[PDB]
Amino acid sequence: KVVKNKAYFKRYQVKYRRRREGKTDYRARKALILQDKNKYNAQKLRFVVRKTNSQVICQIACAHIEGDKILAEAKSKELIRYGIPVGLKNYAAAYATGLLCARRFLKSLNLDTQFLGVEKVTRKPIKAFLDVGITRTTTGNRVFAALKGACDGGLNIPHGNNRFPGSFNPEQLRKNILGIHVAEYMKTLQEEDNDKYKTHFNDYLKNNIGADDIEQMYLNAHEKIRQNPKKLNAKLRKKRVKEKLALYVEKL
Amino acid sequence: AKSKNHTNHNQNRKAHKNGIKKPKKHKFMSRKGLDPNFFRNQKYCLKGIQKKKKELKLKAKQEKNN
Amino acid sequence: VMREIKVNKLVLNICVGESGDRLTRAARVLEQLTEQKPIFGKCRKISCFVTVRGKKALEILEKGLKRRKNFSDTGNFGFGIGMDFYVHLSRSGYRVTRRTRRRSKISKTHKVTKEDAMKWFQTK
Amino acid sequence: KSRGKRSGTRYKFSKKFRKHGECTANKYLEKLNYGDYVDIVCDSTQQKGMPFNYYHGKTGKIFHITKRGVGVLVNKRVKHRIEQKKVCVRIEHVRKSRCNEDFLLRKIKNAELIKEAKLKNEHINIKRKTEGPKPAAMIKVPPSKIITIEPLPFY
RNA sequence: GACUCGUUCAUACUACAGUGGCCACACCAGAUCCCAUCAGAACUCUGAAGUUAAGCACUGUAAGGCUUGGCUAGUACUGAGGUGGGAGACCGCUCGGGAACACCAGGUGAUGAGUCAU
RNA sequence: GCAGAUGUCCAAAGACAAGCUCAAAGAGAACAGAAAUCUCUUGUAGACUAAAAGGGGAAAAGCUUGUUUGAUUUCUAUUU
RNA sequence: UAGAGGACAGGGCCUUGACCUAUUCUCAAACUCCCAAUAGGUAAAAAGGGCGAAAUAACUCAAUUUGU
Repeated sequence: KVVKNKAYFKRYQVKYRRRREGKTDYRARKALILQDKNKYNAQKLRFVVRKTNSQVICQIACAHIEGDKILAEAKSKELIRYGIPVGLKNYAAAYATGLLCARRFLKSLNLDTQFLGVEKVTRKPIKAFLDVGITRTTTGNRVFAALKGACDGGLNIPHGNNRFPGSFNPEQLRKNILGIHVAEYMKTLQEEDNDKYKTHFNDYLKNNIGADDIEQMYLNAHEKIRQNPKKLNAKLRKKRVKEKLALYVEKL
Repeated sequence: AKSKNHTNHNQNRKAHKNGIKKPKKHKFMSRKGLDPNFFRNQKYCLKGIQKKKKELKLKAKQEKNN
Repeated sequence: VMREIKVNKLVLNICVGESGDRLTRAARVLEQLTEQKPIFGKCRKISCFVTVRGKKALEILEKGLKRRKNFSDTGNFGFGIGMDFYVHLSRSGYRVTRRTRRRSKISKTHKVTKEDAMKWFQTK
Repeated sequence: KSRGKRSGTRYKFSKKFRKHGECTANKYLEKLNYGDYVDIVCDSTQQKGMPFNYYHGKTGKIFHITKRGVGVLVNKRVKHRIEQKKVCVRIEHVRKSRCNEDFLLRKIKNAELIKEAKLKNEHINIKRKTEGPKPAAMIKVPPSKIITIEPLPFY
């Protein structure tokens, strides 16, 4: 038998395009964007955090019928001009990206002076709800790193504390935000086998940043982020099939 | 004995003899079980409006009657 | 190119078909072969098996080397000793059919099929 | 003998061919206000807030809005009189009715027509026309396509 | 050229091919750390040696499907009238409405907000 | 009138979340066979969802796991 | 209901079948990809609509000036 039958194709119903591509959940999405119908013109902002395998993206989205509107956006590659030239996929990079997104959103809204966020790292503020996007929500996830970044930037994003590194460990959260967990990896790799160390953190050395410079570079990056955020139609098809038949009559 | 179980015969002309009456469609509807925390606030709004209007009218009446 | 056929997975299977004691012994010998833990089958509990990867899989396949028909049409193969060896081998990029985010299918050009499976076995 | 809630809704409450699955996320974004007209179309994928069999395909005004539901006034015929019924449904089973969209477009268009007509003090007929008999037309046709028709024989 | 969030939810799907890559996605290198399992396969974390082989994008097929139009066809069916025909089954006429399967032909997308690269 | 079903059952078969995808077929692997377990491919549901039948359901409403008791008290507008 | 073509089982290269593919005759009140006619519902402005300013609120919103 064949399961790819003509009747099978006739009766097949396709998923949504985004579900087919695996981009969106479409259940989490509508639970995130659904607002009480009593509340007219209630925006219900969504803090979208995505992570490619090169850098992380944070944006502020509001759902509209014609399509989402993006009010702010920040990429980890923006950290080059803020002094983080390497490790743009890091927990610290995600925190910095969330901080940048929050600060730039508030600057666009002219609310920096009214919502200073926090200093260094340990009226009602803007409300946004975190969008994870297919990633599994394990404890110690860069999505929650970016959430903490935005929270420190001054946005009110509701969250628990079980998903920070350690089920609560504020010290571990601080060191992961500052990238200490990468510094310790650098130290242990260098101390155990230097060759693997230099083949792993190759661009770190090319950037001339060491295990002891990571924390300071992330601190000054945070402070400077804060202070300045072709087709072929039927005629050609017929001609081509005719010529293909003519060629085939002799070739095969 | 066996009886006629059911029929809708003559029911339509019975209905149309006095016409198919329509609902009265009053201007205002009771808000008894509707949207609390909204209609309570509306009560507060109306009280504030009435208080302002009444105090202004009382001021005018007192200043005109001396 | 990165089209070389690697060993994606090697599975050792022990199907006793009864309760413990012998099942526990089978789990223990699977432990000795691979320090990683085994899992048991159905409990309608009848069999134990383990999944290995990488250098351990390669060396266990070499140990089990001690027939050019038992290759599957999907480019996998296996044999027996008592224990069943079954190796599922695939090219690079098999992640795209297993990860959650943008899960899709590889093309049949990228699939391994039986001819390349046999050639890979002969070469190795 | 059998008069359950969903009796007789085998086809009415079934999803269309290749139209299965939950509602789109964009359905949750539609705006509803008090007193506007709305269509009650039951969506079988959502079981709570499901309207009764009778009200599928009816239209009514909003009299109540809740966080995920809506109350709509529907006229139902009961023998010798029409009577109002307050049906409460979830927002998946309700849809902004277009029963008056032509009326709203006519309102705005007639407003901006009357504005300029009064500006030029020209008296204009604004009511709809219910166009009937056409005028005489002095139509040309070359004799190359006046073809003669005869009733056909039987075969 | 590309990416994120969407809309439409097959013109968007499926199969088999061809072409394409600098930042771009991605495959990919690892498992100290958060985390995760029988299995670092997946998930999570840390990277940047390699590669367009794959995912992805574009195109192709007397491709299947889908879609639009035509045609089936004023056919089938049907509202109203008949002291119409016919033994009946059924079938005309008058005032009106009007399909479907199949077949044929074209097509295989469009688009909102934001962003990156040049 | 026709084909049936009800007077039950469930601390989970209720609640929430997460992860996963089912029936079946094909090919392959000591014992091992038409069926026992494992691997791959295809798989719009052809499984499952307490029961009759009909609707609904695929990153679920199904399977597994974790935590739970919203199967709680009170009162409205109402539908059949 | 019938044949037509094509790589698992049985016997003596052959047959029987199964199976697959494309067809073929004929059906459904408790079948449906499609789908009428008739029947049904809502709307077609003045106690209202549109457009603004000012007030009120304990509601809503990040907003004592967002919205309602």
